[PDB]
Amino acid sequence: MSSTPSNQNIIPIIKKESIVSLFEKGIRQDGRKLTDYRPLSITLDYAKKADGSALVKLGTTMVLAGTKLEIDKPYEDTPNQGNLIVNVELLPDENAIELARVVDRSLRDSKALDLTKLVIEPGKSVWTVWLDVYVLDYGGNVLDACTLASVAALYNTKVYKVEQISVNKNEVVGKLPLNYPVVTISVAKVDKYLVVDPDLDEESIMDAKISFSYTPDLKIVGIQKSGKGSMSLQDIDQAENTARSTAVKLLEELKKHLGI
Amino acid sequence: MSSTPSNQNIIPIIKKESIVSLFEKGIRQDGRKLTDYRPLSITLDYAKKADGSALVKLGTTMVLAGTKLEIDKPYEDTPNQGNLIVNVELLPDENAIELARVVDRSLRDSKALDLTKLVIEPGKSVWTVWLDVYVLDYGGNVLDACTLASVAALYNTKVYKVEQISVNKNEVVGKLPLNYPVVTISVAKVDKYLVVDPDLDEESIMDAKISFSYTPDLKIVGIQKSGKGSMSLQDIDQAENTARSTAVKLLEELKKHLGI
Amino acid sequence: MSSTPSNQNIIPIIKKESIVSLFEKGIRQDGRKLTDYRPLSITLDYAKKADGSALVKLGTTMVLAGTKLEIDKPYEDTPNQGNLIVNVELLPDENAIELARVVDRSLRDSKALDLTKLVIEPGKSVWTVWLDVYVLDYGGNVLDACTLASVAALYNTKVYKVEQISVNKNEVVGKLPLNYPVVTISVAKVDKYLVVDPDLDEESIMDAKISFSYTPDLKIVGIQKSGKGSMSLQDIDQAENTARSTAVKLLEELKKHLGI
Amino acid sequence: REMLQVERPKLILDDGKRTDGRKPDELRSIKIELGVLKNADGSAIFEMGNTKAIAAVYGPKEMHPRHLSLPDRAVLRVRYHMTPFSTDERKNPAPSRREIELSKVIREALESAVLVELFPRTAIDVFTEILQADAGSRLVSLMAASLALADAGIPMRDLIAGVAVGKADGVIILDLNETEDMWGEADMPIAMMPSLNQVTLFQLNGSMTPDEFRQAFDLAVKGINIIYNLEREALKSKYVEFKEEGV
Amino acid sequence: ERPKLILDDGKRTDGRKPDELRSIKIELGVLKNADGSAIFEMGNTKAIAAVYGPKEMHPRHLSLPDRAVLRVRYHMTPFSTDERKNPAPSRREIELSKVIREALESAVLVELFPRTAIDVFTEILQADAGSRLVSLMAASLALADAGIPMRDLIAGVAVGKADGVIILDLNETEDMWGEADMPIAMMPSLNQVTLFQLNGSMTPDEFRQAFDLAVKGINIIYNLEREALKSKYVEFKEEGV
Amino acid sequence: ERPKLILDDGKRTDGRKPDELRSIKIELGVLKNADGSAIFEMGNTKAIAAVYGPKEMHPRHLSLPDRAVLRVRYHMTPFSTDERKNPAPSRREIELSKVIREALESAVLVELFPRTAIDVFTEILQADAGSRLVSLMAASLALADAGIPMRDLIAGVAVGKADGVIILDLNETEDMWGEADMPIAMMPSLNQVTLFQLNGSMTPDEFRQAFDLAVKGINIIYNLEREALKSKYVEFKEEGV
Ligand SMILES: [Cl-]
Ligand SMILES: [Cl-]
Ligand SMILES: [Cl-]
Repeated sequence: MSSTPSNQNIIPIIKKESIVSLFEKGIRQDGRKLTDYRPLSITLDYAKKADGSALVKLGTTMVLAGTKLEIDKPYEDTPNQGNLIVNVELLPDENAIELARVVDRSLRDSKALDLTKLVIEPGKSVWTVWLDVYVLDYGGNVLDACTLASVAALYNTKVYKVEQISVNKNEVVGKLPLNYPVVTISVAKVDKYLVVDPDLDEESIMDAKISFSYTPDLKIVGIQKSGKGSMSLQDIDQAENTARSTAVKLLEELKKHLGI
Repeated sequence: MSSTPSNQNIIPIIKKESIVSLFEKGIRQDGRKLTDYRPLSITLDYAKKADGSALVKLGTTMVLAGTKLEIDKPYEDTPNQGNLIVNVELLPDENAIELARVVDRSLRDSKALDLTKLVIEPGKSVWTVWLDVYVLDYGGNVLDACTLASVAALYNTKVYKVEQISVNKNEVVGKLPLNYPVVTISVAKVDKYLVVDPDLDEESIMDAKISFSYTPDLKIVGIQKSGKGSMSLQDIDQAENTARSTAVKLLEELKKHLGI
Repeated sequence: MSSTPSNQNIIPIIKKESIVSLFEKGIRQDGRKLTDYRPLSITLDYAKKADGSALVKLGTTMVLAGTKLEIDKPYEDTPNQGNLIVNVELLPDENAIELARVVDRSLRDSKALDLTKLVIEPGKSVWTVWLDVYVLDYGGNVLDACTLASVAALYNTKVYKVEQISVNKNEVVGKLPLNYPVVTISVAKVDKYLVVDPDLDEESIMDAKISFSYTPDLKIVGIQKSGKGSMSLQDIDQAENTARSTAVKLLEELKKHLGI
Repeated sequence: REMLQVERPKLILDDGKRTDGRKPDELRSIKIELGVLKNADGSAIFEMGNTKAIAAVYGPKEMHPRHLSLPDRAVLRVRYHMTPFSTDERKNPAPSRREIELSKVIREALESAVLVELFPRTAIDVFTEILQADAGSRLVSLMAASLALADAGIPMRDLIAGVAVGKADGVIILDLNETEDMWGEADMPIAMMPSLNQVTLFQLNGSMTPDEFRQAFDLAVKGINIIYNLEREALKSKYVEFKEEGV
Repeated sequence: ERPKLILDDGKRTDGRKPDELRSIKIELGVLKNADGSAIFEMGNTKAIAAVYGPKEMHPRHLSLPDRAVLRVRYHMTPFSTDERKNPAPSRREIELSKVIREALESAVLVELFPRTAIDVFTEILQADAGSRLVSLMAASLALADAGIPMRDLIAGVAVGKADGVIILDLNETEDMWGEADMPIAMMPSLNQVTLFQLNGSMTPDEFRQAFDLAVKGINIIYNLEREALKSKYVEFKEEGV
Repeated sequence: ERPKLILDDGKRTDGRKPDELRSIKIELGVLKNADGSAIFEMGNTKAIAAVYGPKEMHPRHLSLPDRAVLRVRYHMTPFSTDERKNPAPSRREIELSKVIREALESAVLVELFPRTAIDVFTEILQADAGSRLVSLMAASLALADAGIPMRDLIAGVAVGKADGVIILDLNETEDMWGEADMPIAMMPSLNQVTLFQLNGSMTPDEFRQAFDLAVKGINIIYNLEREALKSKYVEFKEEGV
């Protein structure tokens, strides 16, 4: 059973109007434009005992993603594919499950990680990639941060030597079979305005948000609307235009952090 | 831990007396005699992707039962037997578990379904019959409706071709090894009266009810008392007389719906 | 998530002072010295269908421990060892888990039960010793009673004949490979006093308690502090002196019950 | 299939007698004691042959989360549970569907007896543990509970006494073995408030003719009445032993 | 191995054109003991929804002072698919429950009923893709059937991409083998999107085309919902948008 | 096949002397949306703790009339060890959560905040033994960072026995293969022991020796905690007690 969150921090009409008044002059509380992303930090290899990891700061939102690889027999249905298992934890569920699945879908459906290249022995043994994503600081737009952390952690992942049966964890053999990074861009509808990368206050006053996932060739690769409110046909049309032109900038920035 | 339900709808003394006053003239709210069943509908093959299914309307009580067959290795504890697994869901638990077990017991102990005839390859492979029973509308006397739905769904079940390892789901090979239908008849004690097939109001005012399960030869094949109250020796004696003579009518009616 | 128990039995300052006033004269409510254990009963073979069992009465604390032996494949890491699995239930969790693990640790780390002698066919089959400890009456100092019950139940355990694959449960072949008994002694800090084997009232007014586990040659083999309060360096120093000199008496008494 | 002989053991043997030597109309030995647990408001141990249960009552008390209480009545909370070492093969301590159903059935039996209206907004906790099982556990548990409630001084309509009656080799029998439970044609646990002739618990698994059902029912009553007198006696003296005998 | 999704005559595996809806069947007030109820069928996808109307909420701390709390369950019966589903809720069922709840929250005038809960129970009786939308619509109509005030009804379709071809209202076959699946639900009179998801892959152009197609589909469904509201029962044979 | 724990020059597997602490790193106020936070590192064991300050408690019957309720979570991230930990809480995590909670309850002046809860969330980011203590200290400091009044800060080390040799602040290697592991935590200014556990095996004499060593270790850590309180960031290279 899913139910309207009773803990939800109701934000007075007076404060919403302040924010909306700024939007009307094309500016936000923290000074950025309506289409601007917050400052982005990525620290790779943050969790030393992870196979690959990334600590992402997007504004005040902090996410730590880490990978862990294991050898498993493949699923009966898919004898020639490895596995990706995404898990999200909110520390400060349901929203956690949604986040996990949305991230998973955009990694899987985009073919960013090629699962068919995770086979060791077809039908006998394949790699399972455990991706665990920990939201440490909730500063708004957790999803985009999760995607950034996830992608970064995957790129940071070391693959080890296979003794044939056994994993030799002090001989690094290679990297994950990654085709390209992927970004998720969230656009929030607040009043009659569209805003990129909504912060905490912005998320609390928004009608709804919509998240678009892009590969570098700017193909759409996942969409998820979110929030208790609705959004018009034109809103969504504009939102993706805005999202896509933002995607280019964010991909560049992501690549810089990853060493391309 | 099992505890007195805090949600139950307490029914004012004044309303109970109305009903009891009617009982004293040998009639009920909806006009039926103390020994009458409510109108019965059965729609077979209601759930198309079930192997067999039945939608039962008993008064305002609605139950949808559906079967699903799978090939399993037989259980270590039960080496040369197919399996029956009964599951009940109340949608509008504990009562769900009781219902499942009571229905299961009456199907299993009566040998209505012959599990020994569900063997494909002895010790290697047998049929598991998943019976899932969904109470969609709670209008009183859910148990009797569940038994009717269950029996009907089982009779409606198509068995498929076995490729030897694989099930070929577009070649119907036969039916379930069913010996006979079974019926459960519930008799409620209200005040000093015994009433067959209690409706919603009746169940809320009753001291207790007792359910008798019969095979067509009128052998008793399960009994379950139910409710917060007690019932006298003579009450139970009379209840089964009443139940059994009702069973004959209900069996005839069930068979008509099933095409015998 | 672990949280401060909201159900606690608060105990009025006025009652605490009574008890403390007695401590100051070196006596307790029930008349024993600060270093005295309560009266101890042990009834062996109490649970007839257990492989071995013990009913321990320590004051008003009652614990029933029972063992059950099974043949399992060993875990790959330890192909030359059997298993011990300890479980505790409080009937009148978290405290249950702590108790289990503390008991387990003191049986395991002391090598009181030699797991390497529980092997039947190396790599293929070993004994699993299921130890199930039921606290039936909560009268304070449950841990010490659990250790007593556990050790007693283990010593009471009958090992059966192995047909080679099958256990023959009416030919008793021997006993568990036990090196020695073990005792746990709990010392409670109340006000400025140290008290051995705290009863119910004493546990409710104590700052904290500390439990020391000893083998017969008086080696320390487990320590666990417990409670919302703290305890000084000197407190702990004294506590173990007291604990250890108590351990000698308790071991003697335990052995008498066990027939050494 | 001339040499082939049915696996099932005979349940009625030389003379009218059963696998444990009892006649069809004989109860197993009974042992009852009360007030056995210090830190509980009421307690009892009940033994029927080798079936042994302990019950503890934690007396009428304000209920933790108030929305779960009732304004007119006490809420009974009942646990029927089998210890892992109560049977020959170890039971998983996690509650089974069987334990869930029997908890409900036992709770309802107690609700017809306990004067819950006396204690609004309170809970009465009844914890039951089967220490050894040899059939009839649900009834031994129920009786242990009834007596623990009496031991706590909680007002009731009457005590509850019960036996499983059944059918062995076409023969109707009183108070079943595990062997009889396992291989018999029918098993019918019945529990009453005997002074009132009120049935508290009534179940049948297996198969019986209406005539057989009526015979078995009569036999159960006779058994119940003997158990009841022992319960009464256990109430006064706190400890009661009864060697096997004919109804 | 993988089926041809568009046949040489330009038609789909079930014989539909890219712009054709499956058949629709809707009925209301089908459950006696509920405050509102509807059965919705799109082709072979069938859902029942029950509403248990605005009512005081069990544990008060979980209620809201200004609004009703919606409690929504999206669930698939074990016998709704060819292989038996475990009745225990899946991560998919957990996500979809949330997504559906949020869709309803944008429509239902919850402010009218402070300190209450509105329970919406949804059951998929047969699944042939688009279940989440059929469930959502059944819910929308059950709420209407209960007389609970809303901004508008909700109508939805999944639009998608099959063999490079943009198609309306997907099969299970098309869901399972197509390049994209994009469920969209609206309050059509308001042009407000209530649920919007895409899995798979599309160019922005394709996304815009598919979106336009979904609207046309949605508008046809919406007229049927309106009629179902008056007559309580509506059947509609397959046809072109 | 055991590793030698004291090599024949009297030094441990990581090169430390028996009386040497691992390196320490502490920083405070690292989380924006929490009331107090700290990261604590001992060698390779690293924990983050967050405090969500005194606040009214959700369901009132679970609160206390005279005290705050502490709610504490000790948790290890799946990627904190060489082999992936299941994120589901283990019996170990359940016990340690209780043990840590109790340690904090002896320190935090809960009486000051009736009817409130103080939530302390702890995550092990890397484990190399002593996690329970690192977690406890991170918690203690996060509470200080939140400005929640306490009797004193909490400092702790695991002391133990390696090859008959009593050693300070154990490796994972030492934890695994040693004879004894004895985590000890205090409010050092008060000489009050907050947490005290021993697994393994020791003579009373060894127990007393190890205890003395732990105190010396604890006092060094404590001075660093004090410093971290002022400057918000502290680094300390390995050295002799
Ligand atoms: Cl039983
Ligand atoms: Cl769907
Ligand atoms: Cl640790």
